[PDB]
Amino acid sequence: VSEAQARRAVADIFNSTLASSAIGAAWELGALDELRENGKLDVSDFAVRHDLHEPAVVGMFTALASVGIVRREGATVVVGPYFDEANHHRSLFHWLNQGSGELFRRMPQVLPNENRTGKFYQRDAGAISYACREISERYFDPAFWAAVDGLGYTPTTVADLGSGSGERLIQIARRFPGVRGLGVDIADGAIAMAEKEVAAKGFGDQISFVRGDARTIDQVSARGEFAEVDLLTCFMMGHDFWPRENCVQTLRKLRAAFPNVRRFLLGDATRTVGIPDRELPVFTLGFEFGHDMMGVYLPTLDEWDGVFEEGGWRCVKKHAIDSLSVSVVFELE
Amino acid sequence: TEVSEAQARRAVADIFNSTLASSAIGAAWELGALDELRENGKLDVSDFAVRHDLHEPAVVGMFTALASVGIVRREGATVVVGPYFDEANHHRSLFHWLNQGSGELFRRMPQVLPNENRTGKFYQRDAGAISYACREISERYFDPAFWAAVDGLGYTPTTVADLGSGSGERLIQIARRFPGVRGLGVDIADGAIAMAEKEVAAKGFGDQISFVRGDARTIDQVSARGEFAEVDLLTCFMMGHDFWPRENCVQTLRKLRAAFPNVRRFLLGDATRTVGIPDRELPVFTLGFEFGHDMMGVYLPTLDEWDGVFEEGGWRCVKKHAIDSLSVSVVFELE
Ligand SMILES: Nc1ncnc2c1ncn2[C@@H]1O[C@H](CSCC[C@H](N)C(=O)O)[C@@H](O)[C@H]1O
Ligand SMILES: Nc1ncnc2c1ncn2[C@@H]1O[C@H](CSCC[C@H](N)C(=O)O)[C@@H](O)[C@H]1O
Ligand SMILES: C[C@@H](C(=O)C(=O)O)c1ccccc1
Ligand SMILES: C[C@@H](C(=O)C(=O)O)c1ccccc1
Ligand SMILES: O=C(O)[C@H](O)Cc1ccccc1
Ligand SMILES: O=C(O)[C@H](O)Cc1ccccc1
Ligand SMILES: [Ca+2]
Ligand SMILES: [Ca+2]
Ligand SMILES: [Ca+2]
Ligand SMILES: [Ca+2]
Ligand SMILES: [Ca+2]
Ligand SMILES: [Fe+3]
Ligand SMILES: [Fe+3]
Repeated sequence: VSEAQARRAVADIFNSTLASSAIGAAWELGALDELRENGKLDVSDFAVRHDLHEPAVVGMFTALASVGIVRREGATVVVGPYFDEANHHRSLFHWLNQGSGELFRRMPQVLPNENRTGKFYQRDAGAISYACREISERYFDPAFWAAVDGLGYTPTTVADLGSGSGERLIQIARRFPGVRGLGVDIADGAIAMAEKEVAAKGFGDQISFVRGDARTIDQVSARGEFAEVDLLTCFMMGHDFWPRENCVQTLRKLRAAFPNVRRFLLGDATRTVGIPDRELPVFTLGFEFGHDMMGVYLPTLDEWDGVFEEGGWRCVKKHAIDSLSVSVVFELE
Repeated sequence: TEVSEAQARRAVADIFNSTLASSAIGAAWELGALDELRENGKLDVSDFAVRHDLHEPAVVGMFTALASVGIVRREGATVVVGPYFDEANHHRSLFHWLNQGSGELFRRMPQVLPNENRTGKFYQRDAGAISYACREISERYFDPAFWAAVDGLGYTPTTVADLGSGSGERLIQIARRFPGVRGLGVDIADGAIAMAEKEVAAKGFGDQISFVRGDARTIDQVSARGEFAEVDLLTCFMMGHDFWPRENCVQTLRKLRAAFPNVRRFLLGDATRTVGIPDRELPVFTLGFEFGHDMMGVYLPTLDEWDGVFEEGGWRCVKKHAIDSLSVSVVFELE
């Protein structure tokens, strides 16, 4: 209410922007892990160990300090009041900023209808793939590995739709050493990352990747390899199949393109309903706003339940995900 | 713990949403939303989206982002001003500068910090966007101090040079107040030059004002040397820090002195590096200004550092003006 209160709050919003960006960068540059492990670090030492521009490192930590993630004491950076929560959700900040920053930055050019043709926004596919690797482990894994443990069979060939970093295929190969893996992704930067990772991790002879549009799966260049697939996975792009009639038809095409698939594991975030503006939790606003900016439909959880049957699949189990807006894993059959 | 974990949970959610609101402040400024709201206190969302032909779902998101931190409130079909509207709107150009102008620098922090990457063109910002924001930053924060100094020149300028001319608006405004004055803007960015050419055309000053892409740090290789001898007022707003470190600044200032022999008054306005502000009491702008320039490798002097440079640079400081609410910003009157 007061003029002093408004001044602080606006300063906080301004500083939050820099802290937000610094969260994913601090994660990526290794500082969050060190803070988590030791509770404190020495800025100069850190900058020297990691060969970083020290004046910028000071600002990074200052940014974090400005909103209570961290607390500076002389030459020392110490864990702050909000560190565990921020560190828990760090990959969502990375997704927001390092991954998706160019979308949100260009709001004034992306909103006007006359600009909304062809490629009217840009994001960093590799940075998204990187963040999503942790989003997956942090939020979706317990459900994913529960679904994998409940398969009732040992997969031999697995296909992953919107494969990103390729980590899901690697993980399935670590679990089922005989398995062959095929990832489909529409993004060059994703394919590039994934091929690097399977090479580096020793899986190049077991896992391959094709650039293609899972929405039009029957057009994809790897047609002949789909007949041997007996496990299908799709995480964090289901909403891209929408709106509803498109999703139904894509699901029918997947059923037919993948005739030997027994189980199809599908994980995604969904659109929320009725959350107060002042009570929006982490991620939700960015997820929803980002996709509305991109002109991409986001179904609610309710809308998903309705499409599987017409899509030619039976939903056998459904898992709630903790604290990633409203997210879900479906086990389909 | 229970109500404490709830607190940390809402704090971190507020940081995330603030990122979105922050970007929306500049965007809503640019799209005309902030000005409508200041003028009427209220607007109809669908009617706004139609009048400006904007994608309505995205418009709703934009206003949702601003409401999520208290800048506006959504009621039915309507958006109204929130508790923090006046303050955020007051500083709207600073948010635009942070996001629309400089967002690409801050986004690439994990690639900018490593020393191995810090050569050549290791970051990118939006010069045009910066020029646009700076036009309001000048008018809203620097103008009172600027026009007081212009008032006190003791003369009518005949040719003015503006170092880091950006949008061209200072030169335009001096030309409004001093009819038939001549003007020359130097800027190192074509995005500023482009905006400035467009603005002087449109306001019918192409007659009297010209622009050249050059580096004011090395004024003798600025290739509009022909006009310099005639210049009798020098101005330089929001780029003095670029002259540093100290040795470079001393040399540039001396060069300015000799490059512009007929200059009487040199009005120098800039933000400076602060010292000792506690991390949780940083006012708006300060952190972005300092962190940004540290990321770019650009020296930021304190107010004292400037005070100690002028005599060696060939200049006498005769008057200093404090600026309200732009970190620690100042205008020096030099002679
Ligand atoms: N129509 C489409 N066809 C194929 N891939 C798509 C697609 N739309 C989006 N994608 C990809 O889906 C990915 C979403 S991010 C999820 C990455 C990965 N599944 C993981 O769980 O970590 C991105 O890499 C994006 O490029
Ligand atoms: N070495 C250099 N030489 C010339 N211009 C420079 C420069 N370094 C930065 N600039 C310019 O200085 C400007 C600072 S922004 C301020 C613009 C304008 N003076 C105003 O009052 O609104 C930018 O347009 C930037 O491109
Ligand atoms: C990858 C991201 C997403 O949909 C996008 O970047 O377009 C996403 C999906 C689901 C949960 C978290 C992030
Ligand atoms: C334009 C900006 C700046 O230095 C920059 O973008 O590099 C600035 C300088 C001084 C006051 C406000 C903004
Ligand atoms: O309707 C649902 O909730 C999901 O589509 C999957 C499911 C359906 C029935 C029983 C269990 C799971
Ligand atoms: O030294 C200073 O503080 C200013 O740089 C200029 C100034 C000097 C003396 C009297 C007034 C102004
Ligand atoms: Ca990008
Ligand atoms: Ca096996
Ligand atoms: Ca295709
Ligand atoms: Ca109304
Ligand atoms: Ca002093
Ligand atoms: Fe998406
Ligand atoms: Fe600068």
